[PDB]
Amino acid sequence: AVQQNKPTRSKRGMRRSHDALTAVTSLSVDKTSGEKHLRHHITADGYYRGRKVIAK
Amino acid sequence: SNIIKQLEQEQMKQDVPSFRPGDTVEVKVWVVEGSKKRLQAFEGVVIAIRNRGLHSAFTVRKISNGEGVERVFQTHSPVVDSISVKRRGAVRKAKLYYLRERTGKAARIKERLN
Amino acid sequence: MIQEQTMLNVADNSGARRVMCIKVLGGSHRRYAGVGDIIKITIKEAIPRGKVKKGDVLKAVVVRTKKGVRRPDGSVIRFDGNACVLLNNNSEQPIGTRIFGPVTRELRSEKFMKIISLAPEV
Amino acid sequence: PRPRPRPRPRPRPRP
Amino acid sequence: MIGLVGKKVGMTRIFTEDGVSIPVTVIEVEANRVTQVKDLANDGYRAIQVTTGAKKANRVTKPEAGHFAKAGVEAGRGLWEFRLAEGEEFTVGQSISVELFADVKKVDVTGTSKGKGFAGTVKRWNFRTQDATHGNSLSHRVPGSIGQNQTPGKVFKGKKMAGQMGNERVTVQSLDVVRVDAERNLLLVKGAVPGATGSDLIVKPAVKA
Amino acid sequence: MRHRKSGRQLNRNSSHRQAMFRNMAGSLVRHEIIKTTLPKAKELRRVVEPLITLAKTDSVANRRLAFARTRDNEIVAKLFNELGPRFASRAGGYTRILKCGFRAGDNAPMAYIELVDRSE
RNA sequence: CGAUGUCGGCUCAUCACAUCCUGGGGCUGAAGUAGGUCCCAAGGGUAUGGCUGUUCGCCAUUUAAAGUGGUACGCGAGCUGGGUUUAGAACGUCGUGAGACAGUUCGGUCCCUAUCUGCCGUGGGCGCUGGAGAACUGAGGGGGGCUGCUCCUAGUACGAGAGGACCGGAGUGGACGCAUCACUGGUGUUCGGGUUGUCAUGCCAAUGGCACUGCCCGGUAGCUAAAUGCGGAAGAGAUAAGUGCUGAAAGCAUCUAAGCACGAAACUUGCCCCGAGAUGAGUUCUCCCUGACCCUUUAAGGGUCCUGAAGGAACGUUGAAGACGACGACGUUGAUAGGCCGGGUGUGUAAGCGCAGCGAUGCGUUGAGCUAACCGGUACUAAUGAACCGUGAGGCUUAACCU
RNA sequence: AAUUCCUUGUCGGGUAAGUUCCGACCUGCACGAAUGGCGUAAUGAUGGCCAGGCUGUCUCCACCCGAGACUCAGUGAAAU
RNA sequence: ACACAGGUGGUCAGGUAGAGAAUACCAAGGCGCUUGAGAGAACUCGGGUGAAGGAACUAGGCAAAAUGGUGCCGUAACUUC
RNA sequence: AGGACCGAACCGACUAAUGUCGAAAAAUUAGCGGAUGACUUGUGGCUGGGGGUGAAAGGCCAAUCAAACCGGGAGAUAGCU
Repeated sequence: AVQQNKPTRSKRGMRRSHDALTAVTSLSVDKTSGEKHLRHHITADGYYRGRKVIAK
Repeated sequence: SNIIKQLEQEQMKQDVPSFRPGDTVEVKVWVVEGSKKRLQAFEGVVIAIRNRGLHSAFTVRKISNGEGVERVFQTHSPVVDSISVKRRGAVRKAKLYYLRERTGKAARIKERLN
Repeated sequence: MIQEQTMLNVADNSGARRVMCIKVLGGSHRRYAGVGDIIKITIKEAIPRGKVKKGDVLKAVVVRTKKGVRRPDGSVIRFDGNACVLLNNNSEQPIGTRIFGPVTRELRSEKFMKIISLAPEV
Repeated sequence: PRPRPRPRPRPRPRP
Repeated sequence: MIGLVGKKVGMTRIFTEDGVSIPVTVIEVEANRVTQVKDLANDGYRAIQVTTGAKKANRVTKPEAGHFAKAGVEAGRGLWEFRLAEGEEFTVGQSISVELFADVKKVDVTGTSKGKGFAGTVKRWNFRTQDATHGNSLSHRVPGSIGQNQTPGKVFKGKKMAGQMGNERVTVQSLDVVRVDAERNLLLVKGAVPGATGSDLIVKPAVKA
Repeated sequence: MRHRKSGRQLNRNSSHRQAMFRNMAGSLVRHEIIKTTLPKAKELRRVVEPLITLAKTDSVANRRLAFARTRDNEIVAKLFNELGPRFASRAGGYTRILKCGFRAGDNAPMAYIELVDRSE
């Protein structure tokens, strides 16, 4: 339940080796408006695959 | 799948009479005694029917000399010969499992005759 | 499907009416008994003029089960009550002379010929 | 800053 | 004796003329074509590599496409290798069909069983479930004790406890083949085989003859 | 162990789950577009589309069959009158899912679910 | 003694052989059957209940046997608190008394979110050195190895009779283990129907909400066993106890000293699974890259431009795959998921209308209506063109074959 | 026996089998008449036993519905 | 000690079913309880169901399961009646 | 009529589970006993430390009781750690 000796910075650091975040690195430019967005996601303006899908 | 279907449809017997639960049928099954290929009878009330193609089965409850005897029958199995129906009951339930606790006058049902 | 402490009805005129199965014979750690297995039982109820009395320890063979016995074609024959026929302890011959209720075709095993001959059905 | 309920004591024996 | 690669099409039953029902497993066995014949000069042992089925020619990689190019066969789904038992000898491109089992009576079917995921000690190892009553607290389906006191001081290797169950290569031996239907490329074997419907199955004649 | 099964539990019981798909389909039919999470929009396809398919044939019992669902006379009046003939040619696929990012509140994955419509 | 939880029970077991059974043999006051004793052999198995808190023990019924020990008299950061061993009370006894008695009886808080070692699974990184996609060999490791009953041999051998074989073969069972829903069932709060009380849809009707899914009746697919299939092997090598052939020392004799043949569920294989991180990093097939410039402490160096191919990764649709990772299928050159059509399945004669009945209600329409996860089809919707990683022929020495 | 060490004293009943229970036998270590003795209708969240019904207690678990456990976003301890 | 599943005296308490202030649904009125969204693994808690057996489990029928209302019939030993 | 019966408010805590760094420094859930009386409760008082009070447990006396709490003798003493 409790530890007998405290973990070091090594044991803490080697545990956090897999806690690093992952980048997206796959930004897709829009077909018509040419704005960056995620794959299979609409843009902030409301464009998806060139069509103004949201009209809002 | 269709591969299952062609293997099953060549084993299903075409001449199957259409019976509903509650119908008092008379089933003849092939019984063997070593060298005696006999055909004994089993008459009772149908309480459960499941029709899954070749795996079609129906349950017949018969009140023998004493307690009742339940026996299912594989419809397309070669062990059965005739599934000829005597009476046509008038019930409104697919599974008549409540007939197990009723006996005597409380277990009989009405004729359909529609 | 008969195990220990199971109540069984008596399907012959041996005197008992209502018994207790106390041991499933025929193998170590054997749980259940078939429609053709020998089991050691004891008698919990008997008629006044019976051949046996309450509390006798003797062998019996199950002839009817509520679970039922499955035929090789895929069908099953399920009864509404667990019945049995009392047997002598030394010899597997039955004690009674008349048998009430039907039995199964699986009972034909060259030692129960006296049983299936007195059976009124199947 | 409070203490603790103290570990539940076992039934003490005798000679 | 070599085997062939099939596919589980699910199960059904066969009604014989005497009335007894035989629970069978329909296993379609397509035209297994040999892609490469391993020899002792290069590989040190004799075996044949075959394939079955077909694949769309857009999702096959260039290393796999070039491997089938010199083999003279179309790209099938996956590859399997069967050891030659010193008697038979095959050529690259020779198609083997289901009629090879028309003379044998017992075969072994190998497939990847159904994955049960992370299963408990009761399900995976048939452990006896503890008391569900009589004061029992939070220990209904736990494995209980896993070792002795101080003297070993560790849990022995191979200890039966919870873990991944299923999705494993399982071989069922001595299965009686009922029918070998050549024109439908089917194979009916008595009993059940590992794996779900549609999964790949490796069927070979029984070594425990 | 969830083999061959279907239907999202959504960390809720059956009574509440049926209740919102009664309510959310009414919001989808009324406004012709709503904003919800991606798993909720996916499970909404199996509710609104059978209602639209029922709306393709106008009868007497079908209105009562479409009134036991969504429990409002306005939506069943919105059905069978304009949404019926507007989907009379298409055979299925009356809705459309469009991912629009994540919720600012708890990073819940949003998506826009709407009919194949609104070119008026 | 600045804490090592004590008995018994449940679950989980591990090891030794001074072996309970199965197996292989010697002697027998071993006729056979059944035994008595001793040697080898730990591969597997090695009870259910009444009483008692009991381990133990008595008894009943089985089994081939219901083995003896060690593992903190195994196992409470796995469970119980019945006994023992707190605080109350009571009985017998002791003491004037407070109280006490391995004398008895009633009742009486069992805490901990795992840091490390260990074990079960499952991943990321790097390495194996040009990179990548597959198929494998196989070191090594793990799993399993139990046996009853019946028949033939043969009522033969043996035996006065009663009885009654060895050897070999076949069938059928118990337990265990593996796999799967083709059959029988269970579940199936995502399907249908019955029905009670109440509220609502303006009201009848028809519905919906709640009351454990309100209570029930069945029940699709999946899962599951009580269900259904399979297995323990046969054989080979080396052997233990044991049996031997020939044969000297020791002119004989002698299983041994030389040599040679048998001989067990014990050992290695043979059956199944994992497995090249086996850093001893393996083998085979296939695919891709064959462009120029400077600096230089001119070294398997660094930097610039142009190209970054095979393939992988990412994203989305997703799966009888899965905690998350991971694995598998598809992504329009589409059947991957959702929707739709037909069917199947399940529940049971829907709503509305008409007729009969004072009414409840019954009949026709109607085996209708509704159908979940099933089967076969169908791009109707969502799986976007692209971007990202991954490069430009792959070090030194020696040997053999061509220049 | 709330009392008895020997003791699971002996007999009978109950159970196939009962160190528990019930009725007796007195061989009462160490019962006994207001620290009351023997019974007693009714009463008791009192102690022990038995019988019927009932059932996942159990043979032997299996499935399903929810709340956690698991993943993601925000805040964010503790014993040691 | 907390924006704490605890405690806190008195008054009103309607509709339907119901003997009832029980209980179930509602009126008036007030709330959805100050972390949410996914997945539907082992395991923990609250539950639902179940073949055949029915206490064989266990110290012990612990826990669960089961009975359950009105009217009428009828109801034993014993007893302080 | 009843220290009568069943059973709500109310009072109490017999069993089991959860909870045991809890929602809670003894509570919740599902069952329980009394529930017209030796009942329960509000308000205001009285009885106090070798003392009060006790249908009696050596229980309660402000979450502390085989002698409450606070201050003072007092830096009691400690052959012990």
